[PDB]
Amino acid sequence: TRQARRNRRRRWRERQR
RNA sequence: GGUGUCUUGGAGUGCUGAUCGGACACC
Repeated sequence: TRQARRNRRRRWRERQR
């Protein structure tokens, strides 16, 4: 069902928190 | 809030995108 909602493309977390 | 789609530097330890949350059209 929730396929595109959960699965994400490319985005790096530059150690935010 | 749900369904389809996309989100960002929206969150998020994933060895960096799974899971979650909103918007948009429809309900």
